[PDB]
Amino acid sequence: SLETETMSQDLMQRGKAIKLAVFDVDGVLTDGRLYFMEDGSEIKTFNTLDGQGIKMLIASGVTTAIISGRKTAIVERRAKSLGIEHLFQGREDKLVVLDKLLAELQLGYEQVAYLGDDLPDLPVIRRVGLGMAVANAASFVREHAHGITRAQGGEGAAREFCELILSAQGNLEAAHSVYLEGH
Amino acid sequence: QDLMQRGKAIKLAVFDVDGVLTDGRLYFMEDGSEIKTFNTLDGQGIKMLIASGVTTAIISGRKTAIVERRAKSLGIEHLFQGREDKLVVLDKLLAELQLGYEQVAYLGDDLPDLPVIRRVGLGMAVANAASFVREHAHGITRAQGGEGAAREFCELILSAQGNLEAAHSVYLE
Amino acid sequence: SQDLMQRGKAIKLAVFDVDGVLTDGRLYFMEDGSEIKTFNTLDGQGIKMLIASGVTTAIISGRKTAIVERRAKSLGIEHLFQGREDKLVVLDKLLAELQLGYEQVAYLGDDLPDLPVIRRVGLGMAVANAASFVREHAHGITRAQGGEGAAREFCELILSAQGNLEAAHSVYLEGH
Amino acid sequence: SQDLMQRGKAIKLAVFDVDGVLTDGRLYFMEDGSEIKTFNTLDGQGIKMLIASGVTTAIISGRKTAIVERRAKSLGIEHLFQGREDKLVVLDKLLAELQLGYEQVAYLGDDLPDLPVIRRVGLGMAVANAASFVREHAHGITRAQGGEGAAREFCELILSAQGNLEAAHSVYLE
Ligand SMILES: [Cl-]
Ligand SMILES: [Cl-]
Ligand SMILES: [Cl-]
Ligand SMILES: [Cl-]
Repeated sequence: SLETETMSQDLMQRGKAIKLAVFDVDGVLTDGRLYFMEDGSEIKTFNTLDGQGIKMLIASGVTTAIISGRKTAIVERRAKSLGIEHLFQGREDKLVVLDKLLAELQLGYEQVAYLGDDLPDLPVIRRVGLGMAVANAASFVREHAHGITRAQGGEGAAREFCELILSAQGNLEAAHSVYLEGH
Repeated sequence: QDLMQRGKAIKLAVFDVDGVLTDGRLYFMEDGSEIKTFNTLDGQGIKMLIASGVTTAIISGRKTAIVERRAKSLGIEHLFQGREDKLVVLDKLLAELQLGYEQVAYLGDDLPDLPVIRRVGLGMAVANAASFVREHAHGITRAQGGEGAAREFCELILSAQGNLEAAHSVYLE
Repeated sequence: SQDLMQRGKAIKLAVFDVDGVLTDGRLYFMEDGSEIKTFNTLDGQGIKMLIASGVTTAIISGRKTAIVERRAKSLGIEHLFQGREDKLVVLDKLLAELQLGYEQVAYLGDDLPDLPVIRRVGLGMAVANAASFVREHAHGITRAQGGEGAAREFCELILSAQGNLEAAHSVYLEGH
Repeated sequence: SQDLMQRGKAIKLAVFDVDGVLTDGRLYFMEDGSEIKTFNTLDGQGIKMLIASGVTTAIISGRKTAIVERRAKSLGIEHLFQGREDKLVVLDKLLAELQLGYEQVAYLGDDLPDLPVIRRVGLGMAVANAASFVREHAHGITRAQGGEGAAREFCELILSAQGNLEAAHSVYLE
């Protein structure tokens, strides 16, 4: 993309050490809309481009996680399908959850990328190696992030984030060559 | 700045539902049951406004259990549905809270919101409100309804009252 | 513009297609085959105001669903025809019954099946994202897209043409 | 473009991906796992007119749902292949059966699994919001986004290339 080709020196550098990529759900994997039916059940919407991006990222050896303040079986099903290894729902204390996971995984903050959209993501965004916000994240989150995606949440922002990491790590060309003969 | 001045005095913030907390779309299934959409940025904003001590209400000409549940999840204190005459509802609530019109902010989107918008301290329209409503409002949000308009309104009041910094500090330690 | 205002004066019947005009043109299907449809609140208010001014309303759609019957009833739309591809035939029958001529009809459409009606009526308009061929042959095009207040815009155009919008707005300047 | 008009002349089979082409790329899931999908009215009309002009149609999707089976039947799409991410393998088998060649195929895609087909066929096109790498390597890109009339635009490009759009429009001006 033009985003991976014009990726800043800073984001390219920050992408090098990444071993773990973490996503919030609402506003990142979705457009931030919450659909409710009369019985109180929810409908959730995700984006076709993001699944492909996450799959390519995982294939490159980067493990993935979701930390969400909300909880629904829709997300559990979505994550399992994609191959996301670590899912934490119903947690607004995102930093507490992250710390426990990094201790288990033996990783430092610099080895973590995170893509968020609102205030509860901020304590994590400020501390990780690659802390990014989607294009329509709360402006206060955008101002304190290392980078912002061109795409909006739920419209390929996760895909863009995945490709930034792949590109930073020298792995995007190989991922593309699976699909383009003589690339 | 007129809007910031209007915001200082606010003690009650009032929202319409369809077109303000939602994008104005009404979803119906074949048996007539409804689906409605809200926005996560809005929820965070309303929670922060409420935590600052500004109380909140909804007044809507429609009625659905969907809205009752959403209001409770957000901690919206006062909910009135199925009400055509919004000024009548507001007047009664104001007597209960011992407030006047100047201490009320309202975020609306169509004609039945206008009798209220014109009379309160901070009467605002969403970006895609009916043009006649926008014409008569004190201000118009950049955001469309259901797309963070309510978040923007909440932050306007928080900021007018010197409370946005403290809301934000919770996340910056 | 001044031509649309002129064409609006004579209107006694306003007719809508459903999908792409009162909706954004998305068709929602569930696994079990049933549908979901989305309408817009600004449009509802518009249609109610147009009806109150004395202009009757109708829907002619090629699709058929009980969702549309319910919506039409909620809004006070008097004449409803679904599952009808031959829109000009439907309209001609209705016009003979209401004793109205083409010049007294306004129609808001979005695709080719609407074109024969759009070309014959007094105020034949297309929504902003109607098929371009339809937009090219309509008397006018709404600024709003289908399902996003295009019907409201169309209703306000007719109310305005007849000098009735001012009064409809006036109610909402007063208190109770 | 005159290049696209040229490529469109020989088309006898037009093939679509589903998600992101016939839809805006949103995947709706209810708590019980059942899905909802949205199609576009303008697209349905376009596909019906294409089929009427003599061009057969097909869908090849890496996902799989009865929703797509019903939508395909409603539009008269003859050849439907779901749950297939090896798209050239599917297409090769279909062409052998129909006795058609790559030069007679148009394909409208949105993401990487579509790219091998897009590169092989006579008219490989991407939707406006296709993955940028796919857009860069297609013959052409629709002005319209997926699920917002891109399929209609693609249908009309073929109809026009084959001198058939006027005649389709006529039914509506008599
Ligand atoms: Cl996916
Ligand atoms: Cl929320
Ligand atoms: Cl309505
Ligand atoms: Cl259709």
